[PDB]
Amino acid sequence: GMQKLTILGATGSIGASTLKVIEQNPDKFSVVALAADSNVEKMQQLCQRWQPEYAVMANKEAALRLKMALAVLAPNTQVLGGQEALCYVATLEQVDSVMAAIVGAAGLVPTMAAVKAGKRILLANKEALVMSGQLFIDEVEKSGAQLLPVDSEHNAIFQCLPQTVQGNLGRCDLASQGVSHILLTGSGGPFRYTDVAELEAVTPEQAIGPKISVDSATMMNKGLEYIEAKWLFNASRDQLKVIIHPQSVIHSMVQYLDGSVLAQMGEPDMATPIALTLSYPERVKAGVKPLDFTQVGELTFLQPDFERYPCLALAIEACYLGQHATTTLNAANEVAVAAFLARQIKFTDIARVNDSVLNQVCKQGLDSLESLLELDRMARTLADEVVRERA
Amino acid sequence: GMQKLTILGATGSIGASTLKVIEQNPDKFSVVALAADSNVEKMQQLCQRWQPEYAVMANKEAALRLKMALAVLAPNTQVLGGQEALCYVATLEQVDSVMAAIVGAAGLVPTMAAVKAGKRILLANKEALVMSGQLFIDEVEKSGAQLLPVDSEHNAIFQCLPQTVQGNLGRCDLASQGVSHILLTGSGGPFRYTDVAELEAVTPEQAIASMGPKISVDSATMMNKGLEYIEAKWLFNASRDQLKVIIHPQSVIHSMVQYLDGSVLAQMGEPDMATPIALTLSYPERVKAGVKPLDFTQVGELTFLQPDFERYPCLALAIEACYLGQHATTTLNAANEVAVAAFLARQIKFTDIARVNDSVLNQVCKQLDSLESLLELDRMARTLADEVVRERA
Ligand SMILES: [Cl-]
Ligand SMILES: [Mn+2]
Ligand SMILES: [Mn+2]
Repeated sequence: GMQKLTILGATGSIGASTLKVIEQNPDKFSVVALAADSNVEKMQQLCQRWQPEYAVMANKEAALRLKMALAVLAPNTQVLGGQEALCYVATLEQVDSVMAAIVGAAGLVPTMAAVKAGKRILLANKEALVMSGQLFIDEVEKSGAQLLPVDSEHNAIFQCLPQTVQGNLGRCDLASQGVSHILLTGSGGPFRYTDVAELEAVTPEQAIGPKISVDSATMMNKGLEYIEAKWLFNASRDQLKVIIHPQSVIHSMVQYLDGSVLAQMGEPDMATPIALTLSYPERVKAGVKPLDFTQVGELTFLQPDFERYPCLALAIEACYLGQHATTTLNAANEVAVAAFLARQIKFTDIARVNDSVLNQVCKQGLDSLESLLELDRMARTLADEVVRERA
Repeated sequence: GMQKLTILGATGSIGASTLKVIEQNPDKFSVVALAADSNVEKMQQLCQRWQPEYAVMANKEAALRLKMALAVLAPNTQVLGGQEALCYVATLEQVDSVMAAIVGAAGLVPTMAAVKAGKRILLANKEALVMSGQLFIDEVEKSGAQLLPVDSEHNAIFQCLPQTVQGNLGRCDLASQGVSHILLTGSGGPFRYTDVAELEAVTPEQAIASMGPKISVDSATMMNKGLEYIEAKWLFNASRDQLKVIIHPQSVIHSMVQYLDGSVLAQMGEPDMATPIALTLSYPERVKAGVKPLDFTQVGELTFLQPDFERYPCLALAIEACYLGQHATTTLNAANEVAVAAFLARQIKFTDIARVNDSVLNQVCKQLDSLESLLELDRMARTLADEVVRERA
């Protein structure tokens, strides 16, 4: 059949890679809706090329401007505005799959909407599982929704697991299918070989979107992918290890009971993982060239040092404490990173802020997206506080 | 359900690795029969530990000595002798799987016997597919036999393929399951980085640089990789577009599969045949194999090289022979046995191996198949090669 898609977050690189896969397979995929935040210029250009039934801007004022643009550029496209409209396109009867690529907290509610409607979820929003993993997994089970991870690392892990595990994310019994270890890999960031002593003097210039680059330098991003992997693959602390792989040719790996390791590799292009999320359990052309082993260079590996990457230790800790600790850590880390970029704090202060905040909250019925959002707020003020003190 | 095994070639390193997996999983696997050639001392020790229902020595005189040893040490083990008995244990009703690990041409007939009986075949004999691939695949299809490859590279490829392909070896439609190509890897041998000019003066000492002496020379010339190439074609039903060769000097990666969407899967591991063998026993599940997990802190750097035919002319011959059919692959293999022995005996230079293979291959190709016709061919080609070696001096 023809697979029908809503793309939430169409104007970013995930959206672009998704559309490149769709362009390469026009007989298999079709765009019913596109959605974005406030980038009208990019949206109108997309809507012109794709002439979707719906187009949504989260920002109601941006929706108005798009509506007036598309009167000329895509006159059969119904433009809509606001949070309720994102849920509307995410839950349409005709839609099979939702690329859930709206970043941040704003992505929670419409991603959750697609989940409750039992859609196939191409998950590219970090926050669904970092903040509210237990809740997502539970709602996924309740509605029959299929969860297909888009992030390079989780997608790689998915490909290296056996089929029975792939079809059972959230609830999987890894040990009974022969899996010993999931090996989550990352480059280690620009300070992979920098002496721990020199981390205090690191400037924003050296550490480097800008927030995400700092999360790469501290490996707090990896910690976040760790938290997500735990929920996606139902993994204990011992089933889930982190390996530094500086060249990022290998994207992650799975260690089996019989000694066998499976690794996924590829050119650095999100169209590969996204293609598999669209096409699973089949494969499609993604407009990505085959890997050129002529150009790959040497592949090396390092065990991560927690003195160098104290944020990664915090995430892993937080991970097995539960939604409250992960929601807190993430909140605190947004604030600490902004504070570092503003020159209010040193590079190595980021982790201290994260650690201070994490300790305070953990001293204390059912969780909800709202209760956790309030928590995110609580933890944000606490972090704002700590930053003034360390200065 | 308890899986019941016959092990053909139990006294070698494949047999040992297989038994190590079985020892680790005594609740899943059980040894019905053990078979070997003429090493009675090793067999009696194995039969004492394992108390199999049957034990077979290919050599009838070795069978007699074993029979008398086992009358007390393993009193419920029926000892048997000869080629017919290898087939008998390979075709028993109670047996689910046959480890086909008798090497050389002698392994053909009993391996084929297990195939015709529709057994699960844990294939560890190179010759079945190098000499007689068309015939094996056809017989596999005809009886419902499952092929599970034991060689490290083919096993790796198998693990990197999707399930529908894995369950359809011999007949698989790779392109319809999203496979663009199979990437067969190898170390490139000790002349990895050696100037083509210096290959003429290479000595047996240098060519051998743990594995036997013939196989090490086939690793130096990449003729082994050509042989694995031939086998892969038949196992995975791979066209000329779908099968590639990559040098990977460290051999941490064992082989890989390139998919349509750009994704590559690779299989890696410690160099221990219990890993591949374990999967052949346990498929589609996994079992402990008594192999340690790979340690990435200790793996070192992983690199890749491009092979060139000036350095590895044998590889070009094998690939050529591959798509010419059983006659050419049977001939090449025969000729290469002789040329390698001739090199080790200091009769010919290292670089003469390929010439011998090439001379012989040309002669035969100027002119319905059976294991016997192909065995006769193997002998024809052997005499032709014996001839060419005298002339190169
Ligand atoms: Cl499972
Ligand atoms: Mn990443
Ligand atoms: Mn091999």
